[PDB]
Amino acid sequence: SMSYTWTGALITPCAAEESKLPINALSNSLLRHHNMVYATTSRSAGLRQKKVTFDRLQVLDDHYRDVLKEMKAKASTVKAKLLSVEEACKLTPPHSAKSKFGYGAKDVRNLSSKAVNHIHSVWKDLLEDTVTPIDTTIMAKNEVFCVQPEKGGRKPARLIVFPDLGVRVCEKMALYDVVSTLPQVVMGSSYGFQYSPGQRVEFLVNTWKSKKNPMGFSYDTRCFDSTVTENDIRVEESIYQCCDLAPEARQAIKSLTERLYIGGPLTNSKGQNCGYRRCRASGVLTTSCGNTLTCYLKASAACRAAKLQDCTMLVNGDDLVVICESAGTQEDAASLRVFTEAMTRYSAPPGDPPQPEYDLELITSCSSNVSVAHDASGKRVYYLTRDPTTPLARAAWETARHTPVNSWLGNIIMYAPTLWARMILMTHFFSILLAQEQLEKALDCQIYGACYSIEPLDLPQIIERLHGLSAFSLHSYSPGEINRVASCLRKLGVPPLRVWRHRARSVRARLLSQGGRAATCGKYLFNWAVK
Ligand SMILES: O=C1c2cccc3c(NCCO)ccc(c23)C(=O)N1c1cccc(Br)c1
Ligand SMILES: [Mn+2]
Ligand SMILES: [Mn+2]
Repeated sequence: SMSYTWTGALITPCAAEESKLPINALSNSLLRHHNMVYATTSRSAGLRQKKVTFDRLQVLDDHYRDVLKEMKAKASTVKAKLLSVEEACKLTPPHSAKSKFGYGAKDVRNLSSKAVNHIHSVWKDLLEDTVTPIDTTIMAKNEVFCVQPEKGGRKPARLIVFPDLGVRVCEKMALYDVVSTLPQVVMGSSYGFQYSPGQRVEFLVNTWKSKKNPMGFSYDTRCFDSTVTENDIRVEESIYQCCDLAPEARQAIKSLTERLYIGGPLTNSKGQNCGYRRCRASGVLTTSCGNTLTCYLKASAACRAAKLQDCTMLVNGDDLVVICESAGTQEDAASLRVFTEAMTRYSAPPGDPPQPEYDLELITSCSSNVSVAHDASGKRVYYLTRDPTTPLARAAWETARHTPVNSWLGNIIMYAPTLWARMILMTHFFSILLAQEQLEKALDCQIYGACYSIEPLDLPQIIERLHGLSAFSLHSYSPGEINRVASCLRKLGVPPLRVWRHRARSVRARLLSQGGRAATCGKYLFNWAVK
């Protein structure tokens, strides 16, 4: 069960890769320790390969089997349909990698005969050949981070593995309707992707408050995708086949798991053979649903193994939160050790071992945590934050560069209630949109796995719908939260919060004087700045 087998061949780039922040005049006003902000490249690909390559041992027991039976019973109440070639094309992402067979994502979306003809041929092949492993390409991702001191520092580039565009569209034809419906039915309230930030918070908080003495922990699996075995991917297929599906859907799902999901060969961007995969591919339709199902399965079983009492789970990828009743500090510590023992048997050991927590604010998963502030009436309001280091580092990058993804705008939307998105991100970018003549100009923005064309002036209305009117009135943030933000600004050389407020006082006035919907932005987004 070796997760990967490699050959000499290198994981290679497809174009120029920048690894370092530039020196913009605008960038330095946000952030002045510019040697801390980097970007992964193929140069580090080999370090990542080393980490993600190991033999997997997996030993199942009745806890696993009992949970899996309960899951299949739930799956058996799901019905799902085939998408037609046309529906799958229309649901294809705008900016996904072009096909080797002469068409790209925009051709797919506009139902180009070239795309449609090819996808029909790929479908027929999936139905008629259930064995030939399907080609994939492997690439090192280009993501922006901030360096860490106390940790090792510089992370290697993540690896992505994906089949051709044509195959990706067939995946949607066979499984889009499954992957969109099945998870919620099987996992119910534990299925994290159903929640907006406020609803996730509402779930964790009501869950937390229902225990007499609450204890929670997060868990995150070391190299999760590599820990996923052929057993795991076959179990997944067996859950999908519990569904009520069309005959042709069944055939394509079985075929896709034999030819693609289970494993297959890996090829370079130059066309060379890099090796063989026997674990989860990170770039298939089924990655998110599969990781979530498999993490839930193993974690549910592992909670029974550790005898955790009145457990409640929340799962996104391999990102897991558990909230249960405390048995006491030494009891909880021992239980956690037994929880990760079971998980490790099931093949999924943790990056860092979990730690029991008695303060909900201190539980981090999906890079996020719950925290408290007060609304205009002084009432306690709970909301989702995260450490602002990465959002700021990518904000500094996107100030100095094009970027067809606007992570700053995604962060303002998702984290609109936070101290840091309000004082720093909203101020910095409205200042730049004010100086350039560009308040009316729509921007591309990737959030919750989709690409939106966002008018900056729509932000008041977006934030209100997503978070509610309170997002414009929060005050009296937690000492821990305030602390973390201030210490992150010092670490990165971004100006302290008192500077951001002055700049925002001026940003607010300039928006107000500009009159219409610009002034609406000034009122709502920056009401915090003016007494
Ligand atoms: O406006 C400030 C502010 C201005 C200047 C300095 C500080 C501040 N001092 C930084 C010490 O590290 C801490 C918190 C806030 C703050 C702080 O929480 N706020 C604030 C109050 C209400 C809403 C919002 Br958004 C921010
Ligand atoms: Mn992980
Ligand atoms: Mn994770």
